[PDB]
Amino acid sequence: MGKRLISQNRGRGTPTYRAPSHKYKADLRHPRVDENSSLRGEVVGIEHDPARSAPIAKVAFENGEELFLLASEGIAVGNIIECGDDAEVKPGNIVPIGNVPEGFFICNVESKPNDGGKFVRSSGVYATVVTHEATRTAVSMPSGNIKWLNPKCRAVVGIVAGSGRVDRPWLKAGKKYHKMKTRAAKYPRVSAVAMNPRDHPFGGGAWKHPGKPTTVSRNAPPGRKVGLIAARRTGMKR
RNA sequence: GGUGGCAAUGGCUAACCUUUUAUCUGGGCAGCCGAAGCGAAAGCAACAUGUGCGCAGCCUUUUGGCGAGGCACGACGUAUACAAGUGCGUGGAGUCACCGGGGUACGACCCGAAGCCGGGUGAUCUAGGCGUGGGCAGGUUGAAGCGUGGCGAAAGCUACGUGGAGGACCGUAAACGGUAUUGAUCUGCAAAUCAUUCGUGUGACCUGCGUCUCGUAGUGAAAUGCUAAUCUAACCCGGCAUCCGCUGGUUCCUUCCGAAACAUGUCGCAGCAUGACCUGACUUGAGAUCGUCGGUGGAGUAGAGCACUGAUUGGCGAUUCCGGGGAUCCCUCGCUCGCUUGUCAAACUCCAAACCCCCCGUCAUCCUAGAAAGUCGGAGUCCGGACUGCUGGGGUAAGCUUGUAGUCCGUAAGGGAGACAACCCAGCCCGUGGUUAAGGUCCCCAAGUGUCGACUAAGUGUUAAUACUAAAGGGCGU
RNA sequence: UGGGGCCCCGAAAAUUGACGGGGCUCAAGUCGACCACCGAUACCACGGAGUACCGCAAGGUAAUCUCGUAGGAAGGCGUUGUGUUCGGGUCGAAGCAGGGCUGUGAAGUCCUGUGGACCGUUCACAAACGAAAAUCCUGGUAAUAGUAGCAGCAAAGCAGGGUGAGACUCCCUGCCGCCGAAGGGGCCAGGUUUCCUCGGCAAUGUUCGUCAGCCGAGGGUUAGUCGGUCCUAAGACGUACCGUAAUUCGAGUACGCCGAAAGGGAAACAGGUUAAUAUUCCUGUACCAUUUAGCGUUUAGUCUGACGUCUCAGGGCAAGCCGAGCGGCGUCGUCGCGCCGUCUAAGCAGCGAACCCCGUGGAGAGCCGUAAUGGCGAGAAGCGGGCGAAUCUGUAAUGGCACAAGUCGGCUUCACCCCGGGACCCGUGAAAAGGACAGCUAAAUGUCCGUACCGAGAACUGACACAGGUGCCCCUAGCUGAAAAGGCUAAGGCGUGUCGGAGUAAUUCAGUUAAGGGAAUUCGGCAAAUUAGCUCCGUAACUUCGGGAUAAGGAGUGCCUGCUGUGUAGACAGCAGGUCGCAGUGACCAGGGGGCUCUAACUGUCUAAUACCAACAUAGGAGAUUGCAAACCCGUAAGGGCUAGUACAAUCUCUGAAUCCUGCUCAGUGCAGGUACCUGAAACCCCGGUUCAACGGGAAGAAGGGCCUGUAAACAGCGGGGGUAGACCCUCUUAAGGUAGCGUAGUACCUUGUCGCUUAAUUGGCGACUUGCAUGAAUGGAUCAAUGAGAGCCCUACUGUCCCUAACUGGAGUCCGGUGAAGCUUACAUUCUAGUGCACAGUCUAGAGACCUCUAGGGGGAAGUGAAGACCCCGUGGAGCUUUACUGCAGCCUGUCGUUGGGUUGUGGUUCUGGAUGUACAGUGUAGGUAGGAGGCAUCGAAGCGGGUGCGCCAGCAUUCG
RNA sequence: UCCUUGGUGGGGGCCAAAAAUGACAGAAAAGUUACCCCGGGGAUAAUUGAGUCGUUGCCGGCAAGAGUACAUAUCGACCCGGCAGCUUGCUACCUCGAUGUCGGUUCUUUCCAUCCUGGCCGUGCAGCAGCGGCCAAGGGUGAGGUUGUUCGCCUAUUAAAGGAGAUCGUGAGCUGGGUUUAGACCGUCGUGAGACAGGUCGGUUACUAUCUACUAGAGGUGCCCGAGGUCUGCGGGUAAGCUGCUUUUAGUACGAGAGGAACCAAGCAGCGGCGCCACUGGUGUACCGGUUGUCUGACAAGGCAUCGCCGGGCAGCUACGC
Ligand SMILES: [K+]
Ligand SMILES: [K+]
Ligand SMILES: [K+]
Ligand SMILES: [K+]
Ligand SMILES: [K+]
Ligand SMILES: [Mg+2]
Ligand SMILES: [Mg+2]
Ligand SMILES: [Mg+2]
Ligand SMILES: [Mg+2]
Ligand SMILES: [Mg+2]
Ligand SMILES: [Mg+2]
Ligand SMILES: [Mg+2]
Ligand SMILES: [Mg+2]
Ligand SMILES: [Mg+2]
Ligand SMILES: [Mg+2]
Ligand SMILES: [Mg+2]
Ligand SMILES: [Mg+2]
Ligand SMILES: [Mg+2]
Ligand SMILES: [Mg+2]
Ligand SMILES: [Mg+2]
Ligand SMILES: [Mg+2]
Ligand SMILES: [Mg+2]
Ligand SMILES: [Mg+2]
Ligand SMILES: [Mg+2]
Ligand SMILES: [Mg+2]
Ligand SMILES: [Mg+2]
Ligand SMILES: [Mg+2]
Ligand SMILES: [Mg+2]
Ligand SMILES: [Mg+2]
Ligand SMILES: [Mg+2]
Repeated sequence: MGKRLISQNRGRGTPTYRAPSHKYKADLRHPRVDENSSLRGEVVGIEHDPARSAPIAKVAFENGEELFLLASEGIAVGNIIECGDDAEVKPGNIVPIGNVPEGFFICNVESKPNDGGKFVRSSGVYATVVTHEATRTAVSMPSGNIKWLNPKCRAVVGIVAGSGRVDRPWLKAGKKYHKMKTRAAKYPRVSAVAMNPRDHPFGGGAWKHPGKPTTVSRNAPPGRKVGLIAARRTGMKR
């Protein structure tokens, strides 16, 4: 058994690959709202989220529950966040995407209604509402894909705060090191061609090279799915 | 195999019972082997002796007779199914022991690895992740920002001060690291230390304690590094007395005999099997051939020769033929074929030995105190080496390599060569006396300063074989 | 002239050597012959042993018997026990040491001594039955050897006096030393009695020892306040649930519970006391918590606990320093200096800086602030108030002090306390207990565990009284000085980094110095030397504009006298004059510098114990997958990692900063998509077979494959020969044929390629050329400032690297006292030469030498010692790793069955009503299925007709609306 | 023939024929290891040693001829015969329970096939100087640049700057540049792991001497009236010297000139050897002085910092001196 790969080590769940969950502020999700209900809350603070490197808003709701929300750009302390099917479609409000006009920017979008918000959550990203239909509503993802969602899926109106985070180059291994201390990701990473053959499919050889094509089949088993996985194509576009 | 019991109307019992404490006595016929074979099977199913030779033994007129066992036939059962031949079997000897040998399987004469696998142990070291603490002498540089001021029509450009940034600089024997001396040390202070010299020293920093991640797993800024002095799969115990054709060892005496280092097959080439060769026993019963001489046969090697096959040298004579040289092919001529000359042959032969081989006779030797033959028990051995020949083959040669005959060493003393595995005498029980062998006789050193006839002037030489000994060539040296 | 013998020339090798040596000349050589002798275990003779065969035995025969490895065969000896026979022994068994005799021998027996209770023997039978060997095992014990070590990193002792049997070594005094930002002080983990006292010295202590962490005996640890205990952290554990064949196994969830002697945290101090404990005992003066009783009660949910890195202001203060008084000690050749002390806890009470807040105020052709950033009509300055620190003041003030003084001032202040500001983050820097906000008075209670001592050059760990590590973890006085560097000194700890003496060789470890030369040394400037602090002047190529940079290169520097400036001060900066030395950063400390290349951008990481590199990483660049019930990955499952995450995200790869760029090739392999057609298993279905099945075919046809398309920042590739001043048409092209660049390279075989600079001379370096054996673009190309314990070359400086060594210093060595190992070893051994021999001999052969013992010395030889060669081969020995090797197994893709139901239609017959609808030729009539080969109905029904209801040749059977 | 019996379908068997194992007396079968491990082997290679000598180095015989003529002053074809073992091969006898690699360095020694120095002979030798050969191994044979080199090239001296053997002498002497481990890069090869007889950067050199040998120093015993002194010399050893330059002979002999010697004589030098310390230089931790920092209160006198550092230096030792 030429040793297991880094991906298999991470799947094992060892401490080297686990997130420092105790360092994080909140499991960001929409407040739980019953069918045909609404809740209002006011923003009391804007805090740094170590798990995302983007601000989060602390919201005190009418029901006596205090919750951390994924902050949209422009959300300010003292703002009244409304969440409901009848809520005004305004930045920071959590409304169903069936009530959002075409061309509006949404974020923290539920995969299914009441899911808590799955898509469009990183700093600066946003989704655009494209079409409305009777049972489906379509949005353009930050990836460019068109996603057909239930119109009852809730989303906060606006874009995610923290835009331009990666415009500043790391410039230095130490800065990225400090970012990686709060993440599960292993830093730094050794290239596979630099490893021995017992440690990677690409390892070994008198000189550094994979020895086999780096595009691997989608059928390849664990310990073998390395390099370009099921690549449609390779190279820079001609 | 040796020794016994019983014996075709066979032998022996197993478990078990009888124990009155393992014995023992008496039972115990289940079963096994023998008693019928042949055939895949269905199936079918044989001599209580028909003949001959003949050992022992007995008889005998000493040459014969009878002749168990033995040998050779004949006959029969069955398969080959058609036949014909043949195979196997058939005229009652087995069975159970004791004491041995040997094969096979088991740890299998004893010890000797790396490994493979199971279940467990380990992160007091080290690597990485996390929690919570601690630390970084003293200096240097002087980013943005800010203040005031200069040069400008503006655009803008610019000085100083302030400021205190940076995986910034120097630097500590703080801490961490570990360059070079290839210094000390190298049975050390030390199973990695010491001195000097070095790198980092506000950061991807160093570090305490806590905590987590581990064996086909972990950890790794990746060297197969690290995971408790252990890492290209840790450690403990277990599988395990693993296995090996490979290495080492294997313990008292005498006596008798005494090899093979070879062939064929083998994933065979450091092994094994079968055979040759050694050893033991038995059966059988009259010849055998290591040697000679003569004869009947085989020769195709040596040598020789050119008659075949091919090579090979000139001279001489012809092919009015096939062809090289500058229109009557106007005339010049190489091969080709013969008669003489000169040479050859592993794979040429008109010839043709000496050795040798088969057979017959002969002498010789061995043999009833057991020829030849047969059956069975136990092996070792299949790394060889040498000398003398074979101009052995190959090779420039080789103390090379690979054959062959004889003989040796191996496994061979003693005597002699200076010593000498295998060269000479000699194969050797113990003791004594004698005479020789090889070799030697000036001394070392037993026996010749021996004899005759010559040679050598070079200390040549004083060297059987010899892996241990110099040639071609020359000399009015003698 | 030819043929012969012997000799000569031809004829050169390595330690001194070989006719065996001496030597030998009408021979002691050679040749031809001869004579006598010596000389084996051979041969002969005698005697003896065994063997083979024969013989009833007695014995007979052997010229034709007597070597022997592997090996076969026969007979014996011995050990221990059993059955059995017969014995011996305290008048002395076994065993042991030595000896006599017998036997070929294995062995047996006897004698002497020693020993003190058991031992044999016949015939048989057994076995844990015989040792010289296994780098055999266990024990014991040599040589080495009175040898190495008791030196190197901290060179430490001497005098006098004691104690004692004994004194370098134990005690005291003095002198001389060591550490003095650690070798002192405090304490964690760890140790576990080592602590203290007395008594000892066999061992331990690297010597001694009267000493001791050693030995023996006794003693020693006192808590409401110090810790643990309490809280929670990362993270464990338990129960339950669920999984698992099962569990002591497994993730998650729920509930609990643990997890910090360096995080959070209720509260105590000073002095004294012991031999050893002391915030613990005692004195004095305090404080906290709970329970109870009385006196009163919510403000309730907030705050606190509660937080990063860097930087800075203000205030305080332990330590430190200065002047005066007082009290001691030292010095006293002269002087009047130097040192020590001049004290004082918690608690209690009082004041309160900054920040913040409140009330006034009204500030701009601008004012107010700060070290700095700043602030302001959204209300500055100014003026009042509130809240609120460290610390300070008093009290505790009588305790300790030589009941000696004990009284004052000033300066500074880290490395500690308080307080406030600023900057940075793609990094955001814990939680919970507890506490505060309403408590006051009294009484009672405060259990449990630890507590000695070391905390390391002797108390831990590394086998050690170990130069390592743990821990330099946290602390540290004066001068110099930037300083916690280094040096010299306190306090404190030591002379135990536990052998001494002696002073005399070589050699050696580590240092000092060195004429003249100056890298000639060497692979190479390795090593050493040079420089060195601070101030000022001055500083190049190149550059990413940041730097290079301390570039380079120059000048100054001490002491004394008198001053100037800045500043609140501490101090800092500067000037003038005088002056000494070889030298003023005088010691200590403390860069040598420069030029041209290769390479990697850089800081960083690494082979713990031979590789600190150009390797790894890195930021940057690019590609790939995935919309989250995702991609990727772990698990047998239950369930998980990534993930408290969500495309400017995670994961998977490649390349490796910047700068200029990154060309052509999709034939092969890979990947992706498409699947027209081909291939493609099982099940279902159909056919045949089978009284049933097995079975043989057919149809249908998933994934996969063929096949087509895309894709190179996927793996990869980018070629041969000849006509033309070696370009250009063709080729060979079985995808294409090297673009930009670079080029003899870290790649270039030829090769020390050619030329130029560098040198006297350069297989060198650099530059150019380049026919590139075999360069080339993210298998990244070229290039590059800065950086580098990286690799080469050159210049300068420097030098013992060298010419060529010398002297000197300390430690070893040498010699003496004490202590005291280990490693090689079959034996013998004073060798040397040659030969021989398994061809590399101290031992063999022939010579030559050699009297023995001891000491010192460097290492010629002992093919010296260490290690069953790691190179090579062999083994039907392994291991890891690779793959289009063989064979499998996971994972994954897909068909079928089960889970698995209900409706709607579209596809096959399942099952059958109204008609028997059936008809070459002509029909009166439709075969009314083959037919009793002929024989029934009918006005109570049989037709020629409408689109002709079944149908059909607008005919005619069926009585039908007529 | 198929398990109680009969039958059917389907099986099993007997004899023969076909289908293949070519590694052909028959496994269904790819690599890699320098990260390697274990068992062995001198049964078998790298290295030293032995043998051999094709090859290598050095010669010889006959002399074909060339040499204005003339084989033999000089050169020496064809063929033929050798020596050495210093090149490379061949071989597998020794060694795999290890005989430590290359090159250099240091020190000692040997060979002669002689580079110089000494003596000779020939010449196509006037002299100078050559060319060829003979004897001769006493002495000498050096310094540098490149390269790890050996080898070779080059430089300037030099009388000349010979070659080879000693386990390719010499790692219990040194060094570690090269090769010959583990890391990494480039090129090439391979699908790959990995490889290369390319290149490149980096990469641990163990031991207390038992015996023997040698270098020196002692104690004995032998010899011997007892002792002492002075000698002798069997023997051992030596390189105790070797070699240049200049002057002179002499601008002479010789030679047409140009050029240009030799015997004898002198001095100096290089290297070597032995000794010495008046001189000179070094050292000189005796000693004297100056001075920095600090401590002992100051002065004075002292301690410490490498002898603190700096300057000077007698004796002694020493060479760079004699
Ligand atoms: K890994
Ligand atoms: K990487
Ligand atoms: K013929
Ligand atoms: K204590
Ligand atoms: K780049
Ligand atoms: Mg793999
Ligand atoms: Mg038939
Ligand atoms: Mg400034
Ligand atoms: Mg530094
Ligand atoms: Mg086991
Ligand atoms: Mg055998
Ligand atoms: Mg012949
Ligand atoms: Mg013979
Ligand atoms: Mg043998
Ligand atoms: Mg023999
Ligand atoms: Mg003999
Ligand atoms: Mg034998
Ligand atoms: Mg023994
Ligand atoms: Mg000190
Ligand atoms: Mg002692
Ligand atoms: Mg707890
Ligand atoms: Mg001493
Ligand atoms: Mg680097
Ligand atoms: Mg790299
Ligand atoms: Mg050089
Ligand atoms: Mg490209
Ligand atoms: Mg084999
Ligand atoms: Mg590797
Ligand atoms: Mg091995
Ligand atoms: Mg040596």
